[PDB]
Amino acid sequence: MLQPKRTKFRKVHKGRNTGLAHRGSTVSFGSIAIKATERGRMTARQIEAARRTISRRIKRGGKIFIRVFPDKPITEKPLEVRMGNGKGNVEYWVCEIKPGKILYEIEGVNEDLAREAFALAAAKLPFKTTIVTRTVM
Amino acid sequence: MKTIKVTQTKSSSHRLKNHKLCLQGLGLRRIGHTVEVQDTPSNRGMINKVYYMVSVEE
Amino acid sequence: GSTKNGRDSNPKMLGVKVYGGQTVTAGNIIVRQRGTEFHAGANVGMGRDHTLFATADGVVKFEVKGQFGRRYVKVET
Amino acid sequence: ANFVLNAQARAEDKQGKGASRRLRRESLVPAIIYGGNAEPVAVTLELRELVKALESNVFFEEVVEIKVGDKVENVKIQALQRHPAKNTPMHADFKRA
Amino acid sequence: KTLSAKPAEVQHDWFVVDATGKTLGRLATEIARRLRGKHKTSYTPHVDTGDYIIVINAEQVQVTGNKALDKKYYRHTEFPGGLKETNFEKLVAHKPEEIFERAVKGMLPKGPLGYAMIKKMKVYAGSEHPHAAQQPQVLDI
Amino acid sequence: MKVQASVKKICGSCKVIRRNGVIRVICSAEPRHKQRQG
RNA sequence: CCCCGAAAGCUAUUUAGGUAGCGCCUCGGACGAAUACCAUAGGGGGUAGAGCACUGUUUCGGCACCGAUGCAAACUCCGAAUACCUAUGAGUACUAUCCGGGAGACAGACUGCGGGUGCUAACGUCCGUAGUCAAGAGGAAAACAAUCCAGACCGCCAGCUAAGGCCCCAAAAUCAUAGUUAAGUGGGAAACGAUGUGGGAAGGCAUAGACAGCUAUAGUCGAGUCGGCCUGCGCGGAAGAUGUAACGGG
Ligand SMILES: [Zn+2]
Repeated sequence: MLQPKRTKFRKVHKGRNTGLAHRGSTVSFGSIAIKATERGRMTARQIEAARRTISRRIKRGGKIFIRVFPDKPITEKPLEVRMGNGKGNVEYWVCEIKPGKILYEIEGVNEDLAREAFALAAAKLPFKTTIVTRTVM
Repeated sequence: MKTIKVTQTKSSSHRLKNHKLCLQGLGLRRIGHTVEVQDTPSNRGMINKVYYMVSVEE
Repeated sequence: GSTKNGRDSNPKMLGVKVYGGQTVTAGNIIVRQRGTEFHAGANVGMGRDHTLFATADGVVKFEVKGQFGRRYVKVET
Repeated sequence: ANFVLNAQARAEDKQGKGASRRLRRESLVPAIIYGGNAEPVAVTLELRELVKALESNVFFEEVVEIKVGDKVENVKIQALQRHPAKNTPMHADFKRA
Repeated sequence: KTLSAKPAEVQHDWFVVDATGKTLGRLATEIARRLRGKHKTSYTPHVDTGDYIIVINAEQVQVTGNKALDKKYYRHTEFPGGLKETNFEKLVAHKPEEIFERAVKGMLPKGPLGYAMIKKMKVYAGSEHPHAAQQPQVLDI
Repeated sequence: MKVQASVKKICGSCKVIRRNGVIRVICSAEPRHKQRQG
């Protein structure tokens, strides 16, 4: 599970997820890529599982570029505990996802095999996705 | 001086305070009441601020 | 358990008191600031706590001047 | 010669966020043409025709003629704004050639 | 000055309607109108001013879609677990008068006046009726 | 019969049909490929 | 009988369901536009957004450094709309200010918006901001304080409208035009599966005979067909105990 090596603060506010991903929506490290189309959260375990699924089916014959990092800590209260007495304890890390954000790029693999790998990976994610290819403009 | 007619077409019970004051400053006191007002930017400002509940005849 | 946080200081009410275009008399405080966010110009005095005040009757004005880009506040008689 | 895009004048009343959204609903893409010796010109192009041009690779490295009325403007594609999610074109810049 | 109709002055007239090939609900609405008396200028809510209606060929009424197989009639005996169910085809085969009575009473007012009003509808399966002595007139509705 | 939510064609001997509003997959040779959606 | 008409906040308290000062109500007196709405003119900002130039963190390449790439309540090279202060002015409104007599109140609730906490749970809890109830009837939502329309001085067997509606229960179109749906969908429930149907922009193939079958790549057969994308409506996914009971009913 990817996690930051160090951080300034252990716990962060909940916040809100709105708007679009104007940055990071372009293919820059490969020819074919998978792109989210609805907003949500993506966890470290989901990142690893999708990466494993893609790598297995591509047979480790090309490069996989991961452009999502779970930098946001999330807390949870113990269990059988009443409200109050301070914020809960960090339990896992996530990455906020806005529509149009690219998740995985594939380089050096046949287009059909890459599309099939992305189709396998999409079954593990909690949001809709599509496939995009590099374009001049 | 050119002039215009303003008619109130909705209730002001639950509107905002400044919108109520705009109606009062125009002189509209109830639904259906029609008032005659000089056409100046000062009055047009209140009319535009309360456009959604008034009708203007020019 | 128990949280080890839960403390804060009382408010201080810092900020600007007189804006540009306003008339002031000698002694009126114009800006309350922890540091030198604004610098005194003509007819404006600086206190030990960096408070800016008027030293003459007139009208307040704000400007940007100098090589450092320092913001200045002055009074025009 | 290969790329001849039809266009229409886009006046002031057709500019702004609301007018742009109305045009895109009507299936039109606003675009701007700028270059030396002449002032900027705002035009509106058809989405189908722009997409068909986009599929071609040479369209990015060749000159193209935009026709509005009897006027003809010879230009080259400079910028292309795309919807981050759907990827549909939304706006275009054209440098006079 | 606005006067109410007098029950002693009300005149009930007799009409006969054939239901072959007609739609149940659209016939029932008209039947309810005429039974209540909404078609007479002397209409009064608290007084019965309607007309006697005789339905013939009741078994030939029709419904659209798959309601012949899908429309469900329920009744409950107040004993535990006593819910009985049937469908339109079986019911129209067995007791079509029940079909018409349900349809009309569902639209008629609920109370003593409604109970009295629904008594002026006579439903018969065959093409014949026993009320020749009343000399009904043919009504196309 | 395999009763399941997602019904697909496995081999080239399979056919997808609608019967009385029910999706069914029927295979000519292999009888185990019989699926129904539900 | 007539007139006006709150609050459930801040500060302090062996204080937390008490009390006191201020804030909010009422009455009297002294004053008079000195007040408010809007327009115009001047003025500060560091939030929304955006960004990597500081702080921290993140990925890929080439020699602690360089190029590209991404993130932040306690980061900032930037940066609104609103809100706030002052000045001049038209119109419409008895406004603003001071002194004094009398209080009540200091357990609030729901809803929309910006947020902490919680599980982006609770008719949950804690702030800021606006409406309503509290202290407010009437019409609509089946019944339904906090939703929508609307503010009840008294009487009328008079007329026009708002929200919402016009087949019957039950007032008003079984109104008019052009389409869609076959599921009673309308009138509960997602990832996902398939293609029922309407529309849209493209693409492949054909009487030198395309497409499915069938007889020895050929040919009797013959004028359309093969496959993908977007889009409107619709199908399955769909199990609980009292009696149809997930259109108020027909
Ligand atoms: Zn099979």
